[PDB]
Amino acid sequence: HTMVVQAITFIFKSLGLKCVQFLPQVMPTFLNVIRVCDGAIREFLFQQLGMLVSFVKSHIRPYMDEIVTLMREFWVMNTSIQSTIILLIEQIVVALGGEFKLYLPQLIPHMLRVFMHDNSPGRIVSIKLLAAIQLFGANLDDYLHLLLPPIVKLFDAPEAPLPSRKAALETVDRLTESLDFTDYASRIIHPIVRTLDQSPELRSTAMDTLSSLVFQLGKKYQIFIPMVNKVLVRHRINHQRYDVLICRIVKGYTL
Amino acid sequence: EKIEGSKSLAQSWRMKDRMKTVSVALVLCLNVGVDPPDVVKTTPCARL
Amino acid sequence: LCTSLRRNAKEERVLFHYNGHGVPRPTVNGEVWVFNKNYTQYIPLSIYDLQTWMGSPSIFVYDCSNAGLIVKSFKQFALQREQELEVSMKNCIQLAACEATELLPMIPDLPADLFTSCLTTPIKIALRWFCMQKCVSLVPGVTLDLIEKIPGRLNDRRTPLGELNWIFTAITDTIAWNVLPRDLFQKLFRQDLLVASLFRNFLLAERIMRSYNCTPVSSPRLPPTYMHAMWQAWDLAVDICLSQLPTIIEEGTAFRHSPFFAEQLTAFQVWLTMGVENRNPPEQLPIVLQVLLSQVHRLRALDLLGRFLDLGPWAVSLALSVGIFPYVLKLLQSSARELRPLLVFIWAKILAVDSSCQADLVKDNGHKYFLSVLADPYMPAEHRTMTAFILAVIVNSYHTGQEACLQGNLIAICLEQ
Repeated sequence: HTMVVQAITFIFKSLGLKCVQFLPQVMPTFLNVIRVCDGAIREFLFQQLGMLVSFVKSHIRPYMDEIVTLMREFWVMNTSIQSTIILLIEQIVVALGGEFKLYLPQLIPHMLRVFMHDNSPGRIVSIKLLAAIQLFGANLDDYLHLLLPPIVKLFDAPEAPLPSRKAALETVDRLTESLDFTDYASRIIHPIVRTLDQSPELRSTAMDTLSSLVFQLGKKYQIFIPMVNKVLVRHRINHQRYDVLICRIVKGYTL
Repeated sequence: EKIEGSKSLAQSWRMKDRMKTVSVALVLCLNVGVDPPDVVKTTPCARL
Repeated sequence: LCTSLRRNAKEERVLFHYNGHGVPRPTVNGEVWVFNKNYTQYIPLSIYDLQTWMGSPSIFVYDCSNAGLIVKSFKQFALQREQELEVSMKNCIQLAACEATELLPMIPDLPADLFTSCLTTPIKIALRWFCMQKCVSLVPGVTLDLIEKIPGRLNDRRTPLGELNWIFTAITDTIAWNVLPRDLFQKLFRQDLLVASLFRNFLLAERIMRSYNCTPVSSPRLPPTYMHAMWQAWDLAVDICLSQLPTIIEEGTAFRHSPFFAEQLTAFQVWLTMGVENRNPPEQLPIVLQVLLSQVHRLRALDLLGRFLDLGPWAVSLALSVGIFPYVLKLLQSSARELRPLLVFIWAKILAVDSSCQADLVKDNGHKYFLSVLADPYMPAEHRTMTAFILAVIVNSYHTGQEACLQGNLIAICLEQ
């Protein structure tokens, strides 16, 4: 098992994009091997499929539907296979890019179950899945209303550990750069204000997330300025970028 | 009210000038029937 | 080629369209690839030399994969020329399909000429893209084959195809006016038609290409419009328009017109109700302009436009900045007597603010339109009063207007009243 799979990968890496020729031979067999493989080999095959997909890139579209079905069947609460599949998700997202939004709805049910019940020590499987969601990019447009509540519950939960809370906040920061967040202004700003009370450690990260959100909302943020200012004074939060952005919004200058 | 004329504001609505696109250059490096070496096009690719 | 087109129009804009789908990607050193005589070698062409031969007023359209690299190196050679000038930047417009890092999409459903199609046939890809989104599930039985056989033309606004083109022109001109600063709007969307059309259709390209990890690039950088509320309205407008297509093609049903323009005028009216305060201007102002072009909703728009101008001189300034003047002046060629009380009202408000428009009214012989209204006993005395003011402005300290109204026999008409 191991020897055969490794050789095929090294061949494709050394060839480059000329390996696309061999796709119709390799893929159907390789997928049927993942189906009937057992135990440890499964994890290794999914790792090597990730490499394959990273090399094939856009050309993997015909076989993508089967791969998702495979993932859907073999996703389990086993910590090991979850980290593996999340890595395989990150490689499918960079490979397909814009075409990933066709397949994302199949994966969403499993991602929402990961947040609901993650028993991972320090929720490191959650942090990994956040790092993946960052790659999803403008694919998340039609599904942001589904993904965002779990992320918001993640960084507002006090029981949850600080690393996993920073990971959620940094994710919302990144997604603000690419997605539209006007719809979900209240759903985020109110947990943030609440986070700036319940924990002084996240105050820095949260304020950076807030400023980014402010930059994206613009004049639509005007409503919240009284309420957020009240929370800032209560703990003397004096952020350079944020105070600049507010000052610009009230003035009305656009930049 | 005072018997006084209202000061006319600086009406800047007028267009400074009207441009006219006199001619158009369609440089087409289509290279029909040949594929650029840099990009390895997929078999279906985009034909239209 | 470029030197000849520059000779023809030395002081006028010249369009340079470049389609590099068949040549290798542009280099970091500011070069673009062409062929040799035999078509055996890709020859590079420096952007510096390319921007040497073309002159100052020009516009560049790059439809290739790493098109950002061209725009960067173009601005470099622009700065490099400015440094050499001591011991052509604002004039040169540039549109680019992609950012330097990005690649063009390879998706078999879309045309290879995705960018040019957007710029030059917006409605065609707009409907094809509409049929590719997830929102098609809400309208079953609308495939691409029905879009191919959509009836109508792009001119006839009473047809289904001409309706969408008209709506699209309104929506794009509205997004631009609300998002861009007034200065940059009149620069791009009012100066000349073709540029305004390209940037109008560029806003659609920005939205569509965004959905395939592509970012178009412009030389005068625009703020991101992809998330504007009006885009959602465009979806519904399309939805209602081509939900009828099964019945129009197969059953032969009469195409009912869209409620879009009606509902947008309804929104503008609701704003006017509590519009006394100087709050944010109404989003729908450029739509009211687009409505004036037809006759179907012309009476209602002329009414609302007058009610708006009444609010104050600040509002008349806005309506003149959006560009209402040449359309209100064109309506003075109409003979529909129902327009007479509305145009008299609108023109009194305009000439009260900007008295310089007396020049335009004499040129187009619009002073005859009003002379007729001032010699109509059945016209109410309120509207006849506005007409006498309009004439008293056209004539005011302006020998051309005094000589023109004298020949139009004003003194005899005035003495009658």
